[PDB]
Amino acid sequence: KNPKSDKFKVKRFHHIEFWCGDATNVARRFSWGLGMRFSAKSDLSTGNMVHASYLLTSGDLRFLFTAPYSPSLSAGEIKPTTTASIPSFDHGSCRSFFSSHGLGVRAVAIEVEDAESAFSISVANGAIPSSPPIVLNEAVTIAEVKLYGDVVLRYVSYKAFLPGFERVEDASSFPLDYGIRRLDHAVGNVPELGPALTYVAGFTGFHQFAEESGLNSAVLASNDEMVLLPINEPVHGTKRKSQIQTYLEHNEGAGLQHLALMSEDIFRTLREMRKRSSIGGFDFMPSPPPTYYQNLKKRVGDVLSDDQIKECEELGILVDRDDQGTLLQIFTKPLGDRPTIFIEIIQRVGCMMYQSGGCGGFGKGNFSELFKSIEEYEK
Amino acid sequence: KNPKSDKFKVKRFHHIEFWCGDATNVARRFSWGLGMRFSAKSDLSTGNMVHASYLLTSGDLRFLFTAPYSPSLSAGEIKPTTTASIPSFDHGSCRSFFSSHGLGVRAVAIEVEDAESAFSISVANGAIPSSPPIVLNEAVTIAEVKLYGDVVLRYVSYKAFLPGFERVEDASSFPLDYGIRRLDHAVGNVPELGPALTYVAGFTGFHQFAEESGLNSAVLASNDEMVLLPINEPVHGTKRKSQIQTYLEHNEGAGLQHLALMSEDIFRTLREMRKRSSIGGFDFMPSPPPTYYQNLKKRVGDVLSDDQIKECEELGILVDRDDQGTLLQIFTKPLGDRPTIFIEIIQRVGCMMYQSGGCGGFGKGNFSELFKSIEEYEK
Ligand SMILES: Cc1cc2c(=O)n(-c3ccc(F)cc3)c(=O)n(C)c2cc1C(=O)C1=C(O)CCCC1=O
Ligand SMILES: Cc1cc2c(=O)n(-c3ccc(F)cc3)c(=O)n(C)c2cc1C(=O)C1=C(O)CCCC1=O
Ligand SMILES: [Co+2]
Ligand SMILES: [Co+2]
Repeated sequence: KNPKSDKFKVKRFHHIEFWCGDATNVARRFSWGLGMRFSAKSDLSTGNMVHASYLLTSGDLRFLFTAPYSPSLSAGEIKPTTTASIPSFDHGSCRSFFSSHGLGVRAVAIEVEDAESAFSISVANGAIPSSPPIVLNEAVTIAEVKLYGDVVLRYVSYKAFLPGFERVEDASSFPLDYGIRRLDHAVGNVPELGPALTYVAGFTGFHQFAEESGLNSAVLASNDEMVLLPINEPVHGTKRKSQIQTYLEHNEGAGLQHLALMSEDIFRTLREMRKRSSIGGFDFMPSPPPTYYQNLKKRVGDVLSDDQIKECEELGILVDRDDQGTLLQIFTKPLGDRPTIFIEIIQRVGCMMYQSGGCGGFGKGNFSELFKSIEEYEK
Repeated sequence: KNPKSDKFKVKRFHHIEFWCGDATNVARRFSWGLGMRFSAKSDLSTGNMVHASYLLTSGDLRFLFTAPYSPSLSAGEIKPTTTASIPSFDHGSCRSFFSSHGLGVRAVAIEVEDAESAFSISVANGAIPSSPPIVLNEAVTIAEVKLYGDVVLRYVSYKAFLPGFERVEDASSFPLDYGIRRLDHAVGNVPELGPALTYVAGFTGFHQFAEESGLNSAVLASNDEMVLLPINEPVHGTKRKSQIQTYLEHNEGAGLQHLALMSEDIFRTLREMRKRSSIGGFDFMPSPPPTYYQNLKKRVGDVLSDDQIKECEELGILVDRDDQGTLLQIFTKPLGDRPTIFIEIIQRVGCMMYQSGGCGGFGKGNFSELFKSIEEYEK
């Protein structure tokens, strides 16, 4: 059931912003590890005396990495005279965020028809304002409201990346590409799911998307179900400690848990990322036992050939299936020092009309399947 | 003239410690960019609830990257009960360092015969204590005194990496190597060179090493001149703004300016690093005009073949010459967001007896040679 109750016009995911202590080193690591090109910058070289911001792109996926400079460089400025290209930036907020959470997502940005209205309607419907709407060079409007923890939902709208960002030199811009194409979903961890759901669905009008693991969760979705925002809470007293609870302890509270990036060819993406795991890229979760792949034929054998199923086994890919489509997925190890944020790589097969959002779900059944497999392997 | 006045027995450079906000991402970037292997770790997986520390090695070069966890993880601990593997670590000092300076070197560590005596003699001769000597598992003693700004000189001594560090899994440890072999010199920037020299030479007994640019500098050296510690100060009012002054402004004061890493084959090192500049590695300074290489034959043509001189031209290598030997050198762009710390790659040819320290100097003459070349090119 989809009541299409969005209180304002939402388009797609626009970008994800990481708050860092050094944006250069994180962005270069992410670029090599994920195969994303350097596409725009705003920093001292572009006249920004406030923050350094570097944008990586792959397909429609946009990752932004921002860190503060010394406040001394901009001590003479006032908000009207700021050289910051993202006017919601604040030195103190950014330093406080990174010392509290470490490396993590500050902003989940969605493109909307009108960011001023989206902000107004949101706040009128209970959203906690974070940064009021501001118009950038009469071209782009940006506004922010609180989402969960210290994460904000950022609204972006264009009359016709951002003003004040320059295209970097293509000599500096090597055309890496491992097949990642867009952001599929962005997941939050909270201590209590009920209040978090009521709050976010309350101000967006997003609807609940049709669905012994250590969590309960629910998925909020926009009208066409292309903006997908799941939220998790821990379940306590399960002998095996909830991953959600471990997140909350190491992150100092609620925050973004994982980003799921859609690949146009998950096999090529994972070959390319795994080649780089030990030379600056990303590590992946432990592979499941071969039993899991020995039971895969009896479940998705009509969707994937036996060549592709053993190709899943080499790479550690998981497969799950809803009633409309099939989901191929895998998880990275945490992206930084803390066991908090990680990345999921996915590919969806089915639900063609274009592909409808959420085709195959989010891997729900792989919990019971992996537990059972573990037991079958030991035997 | 070498009076050999060291007030305690110094051996070699032992390691350089970077204080980061996220040690994982900086260490992975540095590993790929410089060709350094992951060799030891101390973090949650080794029981360290205080800081995450990752060691990279290439030849005898040891780069350590450390970041704090949430203080909440170790709130029950006291210094006697700490799980930190580096007992001088302090959450507040580290957060204050990185928010003040950004990514940079916290510790220049030298191996000494006896770290407790080195600390005592140093302090008795004017050094400002930073962390008193502490014995680690009856095996290693470590002590720290202030060097300049928020950089410390760390003394390390072994009765027979550090206790509490584990060797990482060789699956995780890819044997990268681009030819870097050891730390040659570590350079500080201060506002006033005189007081900085008097202070450091005062407590070490290091002696001044035999020597319109925007700086004055001087080099302190241990008895055998293998530990080399140059220091720079700005010269003001030169039309072209002093790089030392730009450093001091963006770094919020004194600190480490550059690390010079010796390569056993600078041509292979720079080929390998330049291949990776645009895919997560390090960028290099702008190349000099071909005029500079057109004047190189008339200066070092007896040391390098005309094939090797044009090989310098491809790679942007600089060449300078003292009276004892020749110096091949090149500089990276700054390592992080701020125009502060950078790296120099070097190779020294001459002064064999082993190679004596400082053979060829530090590139003194390349200042006038590059200015003149610039003028000859324009013509
Ligand atoms: C957060 C998460 C954890 C696991 C997980 O922990 N395991 C898992 C691994 C290893 C074992 F041994 C057992 C279970 C999984 O298989 N999957 C498929 C998982 C999927 C997700 C996930 O992507 C997600 C949610 O579940 C609810 C909100 C929507 C969403 O995006
Ligand atoms: C800090 C530094 C700057 C430059 C420099 O700025 N230039 C330079 C580039 C480009 C132009 F256009 C003009 C000069 C150089 O050539 N060299 C060779 C340089 C060498 C050093 C250096 O390594 C050093 C010192 O000079 C004194 C203390 C010992 C030490 O290690
Ligand atoms: Co997911
Ligand atoms: Co140097």
